[PDB]
This record gives sequence, structure tokens and C-alpha cells, in this order.
Amino acid sequence: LQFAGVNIAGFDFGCGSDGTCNASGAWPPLTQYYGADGAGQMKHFVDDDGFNVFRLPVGWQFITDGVAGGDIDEDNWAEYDALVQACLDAGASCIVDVHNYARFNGEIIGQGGPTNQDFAALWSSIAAKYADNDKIIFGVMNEPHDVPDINLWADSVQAAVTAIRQAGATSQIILLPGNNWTSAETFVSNGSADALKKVTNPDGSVTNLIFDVHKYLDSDNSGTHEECTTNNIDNAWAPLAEWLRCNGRQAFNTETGGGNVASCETFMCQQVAYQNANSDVFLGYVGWAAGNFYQGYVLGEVPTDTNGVWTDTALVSACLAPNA
Repeated sequence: LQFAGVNIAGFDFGCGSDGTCNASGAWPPLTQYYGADGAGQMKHFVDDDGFNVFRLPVGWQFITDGVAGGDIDEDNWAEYDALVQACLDAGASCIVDVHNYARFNGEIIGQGGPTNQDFAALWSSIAAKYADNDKIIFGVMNEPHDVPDINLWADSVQAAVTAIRQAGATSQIILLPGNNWTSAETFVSNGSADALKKVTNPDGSVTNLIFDVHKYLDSDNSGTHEECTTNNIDNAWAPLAEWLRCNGRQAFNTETGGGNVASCETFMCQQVAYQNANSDVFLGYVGWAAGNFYQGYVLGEVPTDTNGVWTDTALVSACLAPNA
């Protein structure tokens, strides 16, 4: 109920789940750069459907041109800023999401891979861009998984937070992700919650430190199947909210979605409905996938421009767009 948005994908293509990013394989979702009209997609998502936020995935390697550290490559950053500007131009808040799965070329940050300082370095740089702009949301990392020690990960997430506030991004939300692809179903049981609860801003507070969770509606949680099989209320959103509520904390579902089919149209609705009902502890959802996926993409949410007239896909126009 505070935020509803969609992921505008493209700069994350060529990012594997092992933190390796074919930085050549990135494909910006903007006209220019020979991609879809993500700026247009965003104008329509705000003006016609009432969306609020966009998640703009991009890889570490893209940001730095292949270097596990914080020295921002300006050519690449020019393309990615253009998207952030397009989102800000659409009149919406904007999640800058590093899509690396807590890894850089197969090796886990803090735990074999780059150090917490290499990573913090990155976030200082990013945060120094955009510090004054309070419409930005700092998505520390997309979907950590198979991470052996979560206290250590919370520690890496802490360094990032500190880096970010030290660049003077003192107003913004920072998302903090836990384990098992940040699955909401296991966020509390697997240990992530009570480790990330320890993460604080420099002044000792938890202000604007929201948890990041993902949850899909297909059998295995993969979000690769077209048929939805659940609304995750009983096994994820209810337990989570219980925990969040009594702990004084809030979460934010940064990835969800499903096929453009009847089963999804029902379950996705029950889910969005429930999220709004629990708006005190959830801040919003962001649907996985517009940007430049091809028309038939199983979880596609890409609208269509017929001479200045935007058609949504089934699932957006039914359940996912705030209107109605």
C-alpha cells in the first residue's frame, strides 16, 4: 500500500546466479541503447496504472567494468543513470539494485570473494551519486543464496549501510536482503531476520532499514512456470507479518509475479489484497518483469505502445496495478 512497482530489466541480462556478469551481455531498457522504451513504460505505469516505484537491476561488473571494487566506470554509469533519470522523470521513487547474488565471479562477498570493504567501496560511490535525492532506494543486493554464514553476511550488509550513510544518503530507504534467494517463506526460520535485525545506521537506529524479500507463486518458488499454485499467505506472508509486527520492523517484497493466466489472476490477487491488509509492516510489492523481455516471456509484464496508447498484459490490468 505505500509502494507498488515493476522491475525494469535489461542492465542485468548476462548476470548469472553465481555473480558472474558478462558485462557485454547487458541490454539497457531504453530507446537509445537500442532497447525497449522503459522511460515510456514507466510514464504509463505511473499515469495510467498508479505505480509508484521501479526496480532497476544492474550488475556490479557493469558499474565498474569488471572490477570487484568501487571505481565507477563513467560510460557505463551514463547509461544506467539515464534510466534512473527516466524513472525520476516519470515522477516515481527508484530502487537501485545490484544484481549479483552476493557473489563476484563465483565467490561470495565477505566469504571467499570480495571483502566487505571492496563492496562498501561500491556503495559509497553509488550513494555519493544520488545522495541528496530522497526518491532513491538503495537495494543493497539481489537474492543472496547458498550462503554458509549469515552473521557474516549481515556484517557485509552493515558495511554497505555505513558506507551509504557516510556518503550522505541519510534520508533514503536501504533494503537489506537475507538468504535462500531472500525467500519470504524462510526469511525468519533460516536465521536471516534476527541477524539483519542487528544492522543499524551509524547513530544506532533502524530508521529506513527495510528488509527485502522475494516470493513467487509457482510450485518450487522458481518463477519459471506459467501456472500459479498459491498465494503464500499461510506459509509466508502471515508468519512474516507476525514477526515483523511484534519486532517493530517492516519488509518490502521486491520481486513477485506469475503467468498471464487465470490461476495467477486469482492467487496474485489474494496476495496483493493481503499485503494491503497488512500495510503497516509491508511497504509494497514490485512485479517481476517489464523492461525488455520478449513478448512471450513466461512472467512478462511488458505493455504495448500503439501510437501513444498503452495496453497492459493480463496480470497487471487485473491484479498488480493499484487501479483496481
